[PDB]
Amino acid sequence: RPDFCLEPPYTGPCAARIIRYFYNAKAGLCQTFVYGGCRAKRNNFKSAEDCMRTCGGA
Amino acid sequence: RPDFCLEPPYTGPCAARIIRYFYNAKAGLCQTFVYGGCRAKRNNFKSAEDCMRTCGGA
Amino acid sequence: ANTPDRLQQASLPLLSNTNCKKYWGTKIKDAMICAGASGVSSCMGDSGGPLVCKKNGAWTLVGIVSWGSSTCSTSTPGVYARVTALVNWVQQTLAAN
Amino acid sequence: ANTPDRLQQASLPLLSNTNCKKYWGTKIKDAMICAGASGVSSCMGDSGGPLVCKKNGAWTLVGIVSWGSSTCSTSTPGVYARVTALVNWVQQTLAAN
Amino acid sequence: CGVPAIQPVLS
Amino acid sequence: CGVPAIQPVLS
Amino acid sequence: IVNGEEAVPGSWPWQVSLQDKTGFHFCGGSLINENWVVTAAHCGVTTSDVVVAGEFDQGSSSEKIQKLKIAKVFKNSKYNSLTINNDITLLKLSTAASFSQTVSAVCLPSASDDFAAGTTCVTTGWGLTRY
Amino acid sequence: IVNGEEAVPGSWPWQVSLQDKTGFHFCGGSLINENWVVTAAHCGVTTSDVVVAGEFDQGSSSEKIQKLKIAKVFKNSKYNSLTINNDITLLKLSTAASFSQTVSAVCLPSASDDFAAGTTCVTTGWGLTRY
Repeated sequence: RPDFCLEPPYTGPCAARIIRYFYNAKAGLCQTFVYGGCRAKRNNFKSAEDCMRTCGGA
Repeated sequence: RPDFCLEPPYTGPCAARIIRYFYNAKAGLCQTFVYGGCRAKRNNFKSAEDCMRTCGGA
Repeated sequence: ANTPDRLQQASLPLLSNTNCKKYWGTKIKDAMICAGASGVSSCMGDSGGPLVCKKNGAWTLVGIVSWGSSTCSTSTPGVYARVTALVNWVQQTLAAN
Repeated sequence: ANTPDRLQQASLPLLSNTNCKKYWGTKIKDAMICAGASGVSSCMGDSGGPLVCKKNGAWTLVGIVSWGSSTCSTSTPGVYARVTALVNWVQQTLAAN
Repeated sequence: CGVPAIQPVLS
Repeated sequence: CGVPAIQPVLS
Repeated sequence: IVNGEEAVPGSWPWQVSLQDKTGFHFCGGSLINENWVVTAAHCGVTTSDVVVAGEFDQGSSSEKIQKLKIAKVFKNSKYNSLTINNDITLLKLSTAASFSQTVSAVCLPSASDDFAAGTTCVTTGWGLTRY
Repeated sequence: IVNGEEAVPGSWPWQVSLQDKTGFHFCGGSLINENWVVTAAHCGVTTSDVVVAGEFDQGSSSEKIQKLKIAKVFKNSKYNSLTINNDITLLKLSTAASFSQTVSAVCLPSASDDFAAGTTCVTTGWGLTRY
């Protein structure tokens, strides 16, 4: 899977409180986190399904 | 909100690996966890939306 | 944690219902069979897989991984669906479909 | 980790662009205005809310909470959308809709 | 606009 | 049934 | 807001909470008249989100609030998603807010207004009080 | 399996992986013929899930596997979701498995078969090796 799937979730500099999903390679599945609204990294998805289709098994 | 929203997620005795959602009162939103497939507690939902409609703000 | 990538196996003994009930008491019902408590344990992700024994040189499905210790302890009996108690339902379902 | 239930407020000073750029350098663009670095900080969940100043006695929207320190440090400037640079767009949008 | 019916109190 | 083409090896 | 303080209830009556359809607060905004809210472009508001006016205590189930649907979102087309410049969006409400003691509009400046460096201003919201 | 060991690849050819539509493994199962898999009722399988046959290394993208759609789920109507008794479900495949060196069926017992206490048997799967 893409290495960006192994990066910790990135909230970024903006001050929003937006629920997103990231793949957690230690657990083997996608988890929610709070995203600030700008400068997303790639391990940042709007649905668990998108996240698991892109990073599942990394 | 219902007090069951404050309980930690419960995997139970069965040996499946089923993705479910629980409300995390410390974070203020629902998170994924792995459920064993039987004897679910009530803080156990099949979608983030169901979880947040039932427990959001607890 | 996360599951292993590669398929795992373990050898383990079948337990008598009496010895199984020494730990689980009345939670052991008539379509369950116990195995293990021997230093291995089924755990999350194993459910629904096989417990097989030899019968005349061929592997035969005796149990289906079902439930057990909620921390997958290797010193408590694992509990399996007892296929001999359920195989008539299996054959009837196949014959009708 | 979780937001306060009850609405919060903080007083804080507007910063000159020069003083804001002493920390943020060229990240400060022409429709941004800085405020704070004074012991308070906007933080996750504040975005899009107001930065108001009095104008002839009436509270007037000078900034919109936008971005800043990624740990919400209280000693660095908070950055806000600069409403004076954007209000012609606001009035045009209202007039057309 | 800009005149609250309930006055804010700011430390 | 029950006879794998690749024989299992068990400790 | 880190190191802020609790507001007097209702004393910032243009402050709105932007929430998803389950009630989850993700951004603030400001009423500028009975039909329009101004907020940040990076909040990513859609017509599925709602504007909650008149709120003080989001943990009070009995507070009297107005939950207002959004008819159309007007993101400034110059919003720069790389530099965060021009970070503004307008929300047109499908039903007008009803103004009251606790719900009313903030004033908007003129494009030529000068607000001097060092002016004491105020910001408000339900963002984190500790990171 | 805690404190098990790695299988010889392909040596348990009836072992299948039950996965959701993104490929996430949630349960095992056993082929009993080319059209049918037996698994646990509490796995909650639906026709949106898929049966993966012929697998050894779920982290290998190049392994030759058969991903098989499920036509119909037959959960034993006597499954007791309080006591977990009668924990069995059959999956009817919409396309037959193609039997081969690495894909084939486990035998089923007779209802009157006795398997004595103390018999050494084997269990297999991709479950946790550490809780």
